[PDB]
Amino acid sequence: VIISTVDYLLRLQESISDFYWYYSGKDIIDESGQHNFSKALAVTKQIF
Amino acid sequence: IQFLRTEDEVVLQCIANIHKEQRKFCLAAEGLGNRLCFLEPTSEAKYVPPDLCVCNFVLEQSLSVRALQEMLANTGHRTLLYGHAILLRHSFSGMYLTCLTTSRSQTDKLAFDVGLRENATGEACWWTIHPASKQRSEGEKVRIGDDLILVSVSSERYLHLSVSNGNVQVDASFMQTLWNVHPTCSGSSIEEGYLLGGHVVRLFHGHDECLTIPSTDQ
Amino acid sequence: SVVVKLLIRRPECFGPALRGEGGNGLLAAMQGAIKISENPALDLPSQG
Amino acid sequence: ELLKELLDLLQDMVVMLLSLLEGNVVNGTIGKQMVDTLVESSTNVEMILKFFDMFLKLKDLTSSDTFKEYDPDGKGIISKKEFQKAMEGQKQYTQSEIDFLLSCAEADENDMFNYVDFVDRFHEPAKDIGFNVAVLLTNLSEHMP
Amino acid sequence: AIRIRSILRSLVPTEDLVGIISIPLKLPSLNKDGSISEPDMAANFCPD
Repeated sequence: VIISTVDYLLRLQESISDFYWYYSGKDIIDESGQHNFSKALAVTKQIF
Repeated sequence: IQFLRTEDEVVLQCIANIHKEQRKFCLAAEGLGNRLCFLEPTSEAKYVPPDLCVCNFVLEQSLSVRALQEMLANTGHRTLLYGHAILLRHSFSGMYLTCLTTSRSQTDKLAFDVGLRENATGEACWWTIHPASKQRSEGEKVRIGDDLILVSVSSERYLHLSVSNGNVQVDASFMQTLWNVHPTCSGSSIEEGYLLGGHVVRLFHGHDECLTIPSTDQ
Repeated sequence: SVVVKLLIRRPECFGPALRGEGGNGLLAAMQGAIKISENPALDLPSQG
Repeated sequence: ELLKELLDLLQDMVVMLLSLLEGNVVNGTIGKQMVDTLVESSTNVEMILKFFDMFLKLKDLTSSDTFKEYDPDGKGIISKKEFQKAMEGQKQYTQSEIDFLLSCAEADENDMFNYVDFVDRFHEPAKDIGFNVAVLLTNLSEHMP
Repeated sequence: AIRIRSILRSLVPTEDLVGIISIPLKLPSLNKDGSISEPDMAANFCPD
């Protein structure tokens, strides 16, 4: 189960990196981006 | 290590089944006079020496796809991952491997030429690495000895081996071909003063004499 | 973009004309189809 | 709020990395792998450390006597030009750091802001998380001598 | 968009399109006896 948790953590980290690279070149972040970022950070906090 | 990193000198090797015998070839190109790529045979190295001077490429960058898009819109050592876009620089000429818009294949009308270009501009020089089977997956580290699939970013075409009546060529096609990436020199070691393979040397006898021939003209 | 990517990843969707390395071409395919339509043996099944 | 959530996630990750080093011997394998991981991402580690260092120096540089002379009223509201001159006078920040600090401060049409709220917003998370980072670095230093 | 348009240009050359547009059609005519000879539109090359 530990390795499965690590695997999901790696997939989630890759998705968060993709989201950051989407938002890297923009000055501001809109409400949808903040909402999805908050959801992803909550899931990552639970996994940690 | 068992993983490919950047600033590493590698060769790209492929296998073609000709006359019920497997023959190994390496991707090669010259700098001056002819910028197009060819395949140097390396199976019969015991009888005829291969010319691996022109087969060496250096892994410059191994960016992600979104990172590549951001870098192209804006304009040290990291392990290569599946699904990443890499930049290949010819070790001898200093040029970059580029999917060319010109074509010369009579068999395949949809194939493009692959060659060398002086500058690394645009999507035409970046190649995405993909696994050959289900044993690997995207985001995994590329291991030494794996079979890779190289896809052009600009044209969405595989780097492909074409066999025609015994003739062997390389082009950017819509059919895939597996490539082996054998490292020739790891970039972690930066020691100097010691004899490495593929070095060009002078063999001095004492302090003034050296090994020579009378004339270059044959 | 998704449809174009999926079509070029499986070029057999393009038909025998645009398969590459053996495909005659679009105009040659249309002329061959006109020749097929001119021949009743190829256009239609055998009588009986 | 997004920055608060990101900083909480960072503290959770550092707590997990400290729990990995639990009962680690001198020259152990997990310490070697953690040192390799931190060396591999040393640029981002340096960026995080510079962030923490700047916002930990900010507390002591806004309580000195020179900054108290820069705001003799003691109300706690200062302008951007006075803050720039004060942080240039302390001779601890570089130009990039003071430009970043001025960018992080929210002004108004009067070009004035309450620096107490600014320092209390950016200093307490730094003091909470940089301690765990320092504990991690001290643990790795003492067990990989 | 440039990549997709380049792929679509590499798929179909202009010569094939101009050649297909230049293909002559078979159209109904008036017979010498005064009858109308309409060819079969379900078996012929059509303007559509």
